[PDB]
Amino acid sequence: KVFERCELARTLKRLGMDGYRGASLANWMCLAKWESGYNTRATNYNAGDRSTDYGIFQINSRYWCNDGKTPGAVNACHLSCSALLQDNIADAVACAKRVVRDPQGIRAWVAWRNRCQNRDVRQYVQGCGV
Repeated sequence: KVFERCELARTLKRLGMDGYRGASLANWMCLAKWESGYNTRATNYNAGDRSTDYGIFQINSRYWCNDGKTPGAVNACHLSCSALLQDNIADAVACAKRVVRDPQGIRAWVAWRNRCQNRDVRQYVQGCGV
């Protein structure tokens, strides 16, 4: 499913993301934007290390979810990576909450550092009513 901006904003707020671990809703919006363009079925195979990024938040199969084909992987979120491709983003959100809880916080996603950190992220939530 390809989410419309404000639709995603409101949906994330309902799931308890605004301020989750100190990270504002606008930051979560910036991240989803650059990772998949609000696409729940987005996948990126990483040839260099045989891992795959799944879903709206592009969660990696080496540490967070299990797809069965990634060498020496962990399943920290305790979910099949298939769960991260559903139109309903409740599982992905739950796995995203687990990812930020780690030592780097939201900095865990390199895309965040490149396109969101130290920038004006207001534009991602303006007029959405959140």
